[PDB]
Amino acid sequence: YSLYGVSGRGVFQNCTAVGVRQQRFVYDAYQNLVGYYSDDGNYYCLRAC
Amino acid sequence: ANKFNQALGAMQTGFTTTNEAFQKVQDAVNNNAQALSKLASELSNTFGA
Amino acid sequence: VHLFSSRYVDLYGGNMFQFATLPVYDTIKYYSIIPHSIRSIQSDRKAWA
Repeated sequence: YSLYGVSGRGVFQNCTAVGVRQQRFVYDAYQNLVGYYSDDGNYYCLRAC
Repeated sequence: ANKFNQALGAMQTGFTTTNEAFQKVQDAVNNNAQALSKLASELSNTFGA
Repeated sequence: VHLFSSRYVDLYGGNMFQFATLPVYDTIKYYSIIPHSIRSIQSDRKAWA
């Protein structure tokens, strides 16, 4: 992927359902994003390489 | 025999949490899991300038 | 200048999220509260939070 917000390499999946949902990302206690948003409008949660 | 089996019975029931040895065991699994994953999370993302 | 509110994203819980960035680039150093008074008649008087 290459989101406007950040670079990265991930495997998106239609996951559920944890986030903020109005700003787009979700992190897990580090710099990484685990990981949905951005798609319109669904939960494409990402993973590491 | 019933006192031996009673002793082993309380040895069955009691692991968590106030019964170190067991907190030593999770001090070990949390030790090497902490060192591995958490130190490797400090090593990457982020260190540098 | 960034404005935040709980209204749009967390109406029932209170977390604040950004809803505007105002093109005000002169640094704000001062503020005051503008007093409002409600021109009710005596029989229409309410208490305001």
